[PDB]
Amino acid sequence: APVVKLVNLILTDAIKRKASDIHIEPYERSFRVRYRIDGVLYEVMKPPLKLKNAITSRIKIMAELDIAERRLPQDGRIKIMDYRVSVLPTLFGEKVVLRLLDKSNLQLDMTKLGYEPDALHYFKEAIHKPFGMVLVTGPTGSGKTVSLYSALGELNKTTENISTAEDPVEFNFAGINQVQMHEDIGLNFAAALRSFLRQDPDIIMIGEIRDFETAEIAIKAALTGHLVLSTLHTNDAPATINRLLNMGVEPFLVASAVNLITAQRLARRVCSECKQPEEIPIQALIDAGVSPDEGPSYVCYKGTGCVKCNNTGYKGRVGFYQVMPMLEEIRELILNGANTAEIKRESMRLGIKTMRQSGLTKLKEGVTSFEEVLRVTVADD
Amino acid sequence: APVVKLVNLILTDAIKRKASDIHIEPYERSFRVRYRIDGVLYEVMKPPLKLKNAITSRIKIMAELDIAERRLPQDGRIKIKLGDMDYRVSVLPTLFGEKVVLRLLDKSNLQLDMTKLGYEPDALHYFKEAIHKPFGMVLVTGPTGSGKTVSLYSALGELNKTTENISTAEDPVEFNFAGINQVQMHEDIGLNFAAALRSFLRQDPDIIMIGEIRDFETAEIAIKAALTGHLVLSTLHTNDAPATINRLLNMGVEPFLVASAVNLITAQRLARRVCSECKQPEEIPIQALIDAVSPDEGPSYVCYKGTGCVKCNNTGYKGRVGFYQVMPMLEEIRELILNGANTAEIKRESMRLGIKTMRQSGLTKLKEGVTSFEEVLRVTVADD
Amino acid sequence: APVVKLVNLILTDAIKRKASDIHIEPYERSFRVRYRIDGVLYEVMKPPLKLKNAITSRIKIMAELDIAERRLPQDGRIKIKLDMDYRVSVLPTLFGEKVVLRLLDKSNLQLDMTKLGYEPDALHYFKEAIHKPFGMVLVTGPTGSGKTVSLYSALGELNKTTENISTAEDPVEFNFAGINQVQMHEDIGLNFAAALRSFLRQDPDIIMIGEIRDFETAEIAIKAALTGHLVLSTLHTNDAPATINRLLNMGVEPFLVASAVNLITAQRLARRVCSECKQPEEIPIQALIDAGVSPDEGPSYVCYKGTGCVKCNNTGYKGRVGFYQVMPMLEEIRELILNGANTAEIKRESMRLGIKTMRQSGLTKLKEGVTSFEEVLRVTVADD
Amino acid sequence: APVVKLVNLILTDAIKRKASDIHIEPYERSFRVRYRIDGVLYEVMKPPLKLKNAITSRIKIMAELDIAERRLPQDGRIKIKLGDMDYRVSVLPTLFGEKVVLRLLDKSNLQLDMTKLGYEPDALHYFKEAIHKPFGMVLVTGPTGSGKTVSLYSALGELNKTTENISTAEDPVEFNFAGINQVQMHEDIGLNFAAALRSFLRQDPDIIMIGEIRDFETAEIAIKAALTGHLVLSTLHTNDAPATINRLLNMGVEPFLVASAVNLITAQRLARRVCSECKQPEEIPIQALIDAVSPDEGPSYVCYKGTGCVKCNNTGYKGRVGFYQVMPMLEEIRELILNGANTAEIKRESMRLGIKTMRQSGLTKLKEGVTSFEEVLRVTVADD
Ligand SMILES: Nc1ncnc2c1ncn2[C@@H]1O[C@H](COP(=O)(O)OP(=O)(O)O)[C@@H](O)[C@H]1O
Ligand SMILES: Nc1ncnc2c1ncn2[C@@H]1O[C@H](COP(=O)(O)OP(=O)(O)O)[C@@H](O)[C@H]1O
Ligand SMILES: [Mg+2]
Ligand SMILES: [Mg+2]
Ligand SMILES: [Zn+2]
Ligand SMILES: [Zn+2]
Ligand SMILES: [Zn+2]
Ligand SMILES: [Zn+2]
Repeated sequence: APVVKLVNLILTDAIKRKASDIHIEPYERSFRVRYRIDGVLYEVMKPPLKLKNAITSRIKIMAELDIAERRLPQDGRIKIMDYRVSVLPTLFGEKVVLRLLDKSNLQLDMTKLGYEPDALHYFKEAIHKPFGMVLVTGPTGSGKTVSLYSALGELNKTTENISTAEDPVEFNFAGINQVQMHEDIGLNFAAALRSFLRQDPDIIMIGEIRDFETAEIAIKAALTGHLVLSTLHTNDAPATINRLLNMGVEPFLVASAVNLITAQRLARRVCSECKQPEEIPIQALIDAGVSPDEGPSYVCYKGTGCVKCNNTGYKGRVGFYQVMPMLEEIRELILNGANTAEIKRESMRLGIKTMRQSGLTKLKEGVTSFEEVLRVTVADD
Repeated sequence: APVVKLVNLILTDAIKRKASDIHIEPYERSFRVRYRIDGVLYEVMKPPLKLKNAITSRIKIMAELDIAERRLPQDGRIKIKLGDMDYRVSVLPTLFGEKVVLRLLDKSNLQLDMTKLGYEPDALHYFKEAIHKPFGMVLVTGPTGSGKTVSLYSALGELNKTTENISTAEDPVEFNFAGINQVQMHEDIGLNFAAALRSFLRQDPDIIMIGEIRDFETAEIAIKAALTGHLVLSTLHTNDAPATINRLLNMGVEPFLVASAVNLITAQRLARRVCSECKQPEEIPIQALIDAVSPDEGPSYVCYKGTGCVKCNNTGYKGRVGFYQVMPMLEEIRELILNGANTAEIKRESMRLGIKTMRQSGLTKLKEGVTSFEEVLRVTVADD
Repeated sequence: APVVKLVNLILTDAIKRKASDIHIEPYERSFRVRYRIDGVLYEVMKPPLKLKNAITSRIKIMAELDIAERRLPQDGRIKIKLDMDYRVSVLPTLFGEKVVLRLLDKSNLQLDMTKLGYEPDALHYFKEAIHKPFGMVLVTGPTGSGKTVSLYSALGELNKTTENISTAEDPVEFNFAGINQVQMHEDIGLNFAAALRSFLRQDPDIIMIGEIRDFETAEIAIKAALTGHLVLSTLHTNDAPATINRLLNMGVEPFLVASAVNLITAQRLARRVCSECKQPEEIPIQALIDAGVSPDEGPSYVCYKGTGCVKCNNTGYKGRVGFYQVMPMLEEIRELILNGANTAEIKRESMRLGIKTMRQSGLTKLKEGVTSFEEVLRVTVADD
Repeated sequence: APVVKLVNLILTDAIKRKASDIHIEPYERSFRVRYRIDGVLYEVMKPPLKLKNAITSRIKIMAELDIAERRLPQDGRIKIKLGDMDYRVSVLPTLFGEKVVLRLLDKSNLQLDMTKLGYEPDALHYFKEAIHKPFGMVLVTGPTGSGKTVSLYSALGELNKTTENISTAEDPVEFNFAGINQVQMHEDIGLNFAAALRSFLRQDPDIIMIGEIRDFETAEIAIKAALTGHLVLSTLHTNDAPATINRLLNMGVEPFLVASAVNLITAQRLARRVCSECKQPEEIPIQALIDAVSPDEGPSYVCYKGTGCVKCNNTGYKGRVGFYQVMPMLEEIRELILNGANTAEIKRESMRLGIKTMRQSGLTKLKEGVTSFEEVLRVTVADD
């Protein structure tokens, strides 16, 4: 059947389009294909609804998945480019999602990630301190894994033992030993982490801590003399500090044993070809933004769209990073029971920028637009 | 199995008939199969008493009801093929038998428009401003038949866009939406709320919707979906917005987990609204009206009570106007769950912050003349 | 099968090579064996991936460990004869099981204090602390810094038929006749606190606890100190002065921190230059003066770097030595504790007194030609 | 069974010897049986290593210890026939064995006089006035070896009269009283705290005494005995007087049941008292002393610390002075358990009512010069 040609075309054009996700959704009256491009969905196709069972069925064949059951979700992988395949039992048919993991495009360069020079310096200084904790925070898809893999990429050596427990493992690294864990058999982050301490590790990587049990082991791994990398899901960088205390972690451990906390979120890049100045009133800029020391200097760009953009006005993505090293003063505020507003107050006062401030500086450089700054970052104060 | 074709024959006859209501209830002396047309009920069938147990058990199979317990009431719903059909079944143990009542459900004529749902303007501001975040979870609480599903569809219809992946899991789906991913689950095959969530997280959802969380297994990974960077919509049956926090804590969810995850709790209940034509002013002692209310605005209240007409069938009301309590989660409320909390003290905090509770909502609808004091006192507990 | 010979070869070459740790790690493409030698990892092997499942599998047999599960971590001990015994940790890596073997050398325990690189002046203080009838002496540093070597040597230093000495370790890394050693297991309900509570009921003279992780053990241990017992323990901190502040941050009141502790030491390890190939390296005096040394005698310094040789397998370094700061408490430091001084102030006075920093211990060791300049800069942190 | 006659031979030799302390502890290389005479310890025996497990297990049979767990510490006591003898046993798991320590118990020289026990005059008023009612229950809380049994004997010796039936159940009986009915229970035969109470209620007791209530089964019928019209005396191991109420509520006892039944909770702990001859004034910053104390009376404190002599064996203390917190149950406290309660809020209420807590008690004994700041900080948590 021609159906073979179509399934490959959907996967081939998704790679051509640099989409990070593929969606095949049947509906009652409709059938649609969506590509997610720079975190945003666009519908690239309308294949005929007669074929809905044929198009999905072969993708399960490629995944070595059972075609016989349409009533239940199924999961798997496909290597061709390689994709994580997720199947779901919608009322009107099965919806298939293919989420690509691109091995070659992973940057693995920190200067290339949009880190500001000062922020990069704190992060680099933080990761090479032995016996410390690095927390990378943000929502899903904010670049935590990309940032963290670059950190693991920056230090890898024959001289050190690096051990990682991830759920799932996003990419295979030579030289770094990765554990994939699934809870149904009893492997949790804590159990894998306790196993790590008996292996004589140097560097320890754990994807996230949702639990006090895992949190306590990981903070104990920091004080033992190993560098431990992890993530947390939070509204801002400071709030991870107060959330650790809410996890039940004693203040002295939070202050003493963790070197750094970062927060990052992702905004789309303005197109290099189509960008043109937009005139945004300085008072809208100042109302959330910098006071008008910089106001005359700001030039804000937006793309009109072109063939390069597929008429979106945006091509690519850039990080907005807030990097908070743990200051002696931050340690004192933790030890004193300080609240979140005061912790951010001193952090800004002491010269480490916020996410809105870092994003807003990227706007002055012309990398991102103003509408993206307001869409992504949360208003400060 | 002629009783099977005859069991369906009763429902099809009730389709041809105008009756909205059907009753099979068994007796030892006789067997009553009844239809209610235009509110009056009539006996239809005197079918076999030997197949009475067989038929009643069969209709229980249609509803996903457990036959293993005949001693306790069981409620549910069914779908029938038509060119669609849906019924809601209510089963009660009888001394001589098991009664089964089927009440029609009309899924049409109910729209999504969020302006007409009756949210108070300040309340709609909180609900609408809460339902757009990249981060959060929303909970709509009330009894079955409170219009919770309609309120969430209104939020969904406003949230639905071609730029996002919005998926829903409910059992059944009340309405069919074009473009929203809907998974209807029946637990016999192993489709479950929890299983639906674990399937959602691998699909890259922008927005997850699941109808209610009845337990921890669903609540744990639902809250995890909220902290992941997604938006979560659900319902619970509880007394209030703060009562929702208490039940969440009793399920075993950690206190920081609740205060971090959900940015909204909104409870509502439907109440009969007085007739347009039959409403007449009814004087009430203002002190009693005051007792429920602000004494300053007390004398300005005139509450209307309907008498009856051919439109309302002498009920003295017409439609349904809901009373809403919407509780965004404030930093103040956030600090109270984390420093330790009590249902009453959370009620006090939200109520001093300017968040209006159900009773005061029904009162404003009382002053406006939409409802009556009788109905407000029925559907709402006294705050003080 | 050759697997037997190959496994023994991996282990026997580890003993000849004086490695601290053995790693057999499978990957997707390559396969590797690593030895840790003098705190630094070097890969000595590339066995074929066909034997990878066999190589791990036989080691499990040697450990009396279950072959049936390849999906879970396993731990155990192995004793073999040429006799050597060391532990095993197995982990389920994506492409296979990685096995780590960490050598515990039975007859190689140092047992001598001067042999560890203690400063002549520092050693007197350490001995003075451990021979007092009451109070606690704390030795701090990261993992692998030799705290266990120092503590076992201290218990070795004073042991007598006249005293009952009791130690709680997790795990015990060596068995000594005359000292009664219990290996602690937390899963069975035995913690440091629970083990310590029994110790106070056993009528000890001197008590050893591996580390204090929290207040619960800290309070019990400090109360044992004031009882008339000498208690040996460790804490994880950056240096000796900060250990005082770590106790206070745990919630111990200042008066007990001053009164109940005799001394605090911190120590770390730097690699030792080759006996054969060592040669002078030229370090500019201004770079060394700004950090390494105050601007007196700096011109005289002779800095070494090894060229590498067959003795070192061209690493330039053979063996390692400790850098020690040993700080008994003078009344002036005790007075600052009682006055609420911060860490810098205690560090200022600790430095102002006879007490040498960790950099100072390394820099004196560099002048003797024992260690290089790169090692002194790599391990200890600059004091100001 | 020659090891049995030899096991007793060790204890009898320790009787002929002056040693207060015996240690069997096993080793793999050797076997150490040690006695401690005049505080110095000496190795006595090098008995068979083959019977080491046999002997150690046998001494565990003497103590009512469970042999089924060798992996965890077990503590207890034994009696020996002499013309009486009693020992307290402490068992600890060892890597190579199980250590057993026996420490002598001298039951003589401790009298009942209630004036010399050291209850503060206002505290003794509450305790003595509480221990006579026809209705109530008394609870004396503290750690093992706090003199709880001695305090209750003092109350008993004052309560004992020929006009009343006073019965006691404890395991073992510390002292033998003439005229008091004493039942010593060992749970193997089925004598139990609960069984002893059900036997008491049928005997028409005026006063019931039972040593501690470890569970609900005893607590339920103990409280019932208090409401019956009788007087109940017991102990618990807890942190404080209010902490006792919290544990009682956690056992499942209803809140009205606690507030109705117990009219007293008194916690105490023994602390070393400074030497008479060796006490010298030791100046302490009054602000720190103040921090623990009333700032008005702060400058008037002079606290004494002992140095050493031949009498105290250079310990710097001599005797034991207990710190007492006695908490009669006030109507104010009564209303707080019934309206809902918190450990901290009960502490606040009793402390504003004029009831003095442990810390302030130790401070008055500090100002009087009986004890020292070091000891007070060891045995008492800071109230504020
Ligand atoms: N600085 C950057 N420049 C370009 N692309 C980026 C940058 N940071 C992140 N991305 C893109 O965003 C995605 C981040 O996803 P990922 O980090 O895996 O999510 P998570 O961190 O939640 O696991 C990646 O696919 C990557 O291509
Ligand atoms: N002064 C020293 N000289 C030689 N080797 C040492 C010295 N200190 C530590 N080591 C090495 O360190 C290892 C033990 O480290 P350990 O004392 O267990 O550190 P930790 O107390 O952090 O666990 C031993 O194998 C020993 O070879
Ligand atoms: Mg990830
Ligand atoms: Mg150790
Ligand atoms: Zn363009
Ligand atoms: Zn009407
Ligand atoms: Zn060499
Ligand atoms: Zn003395």
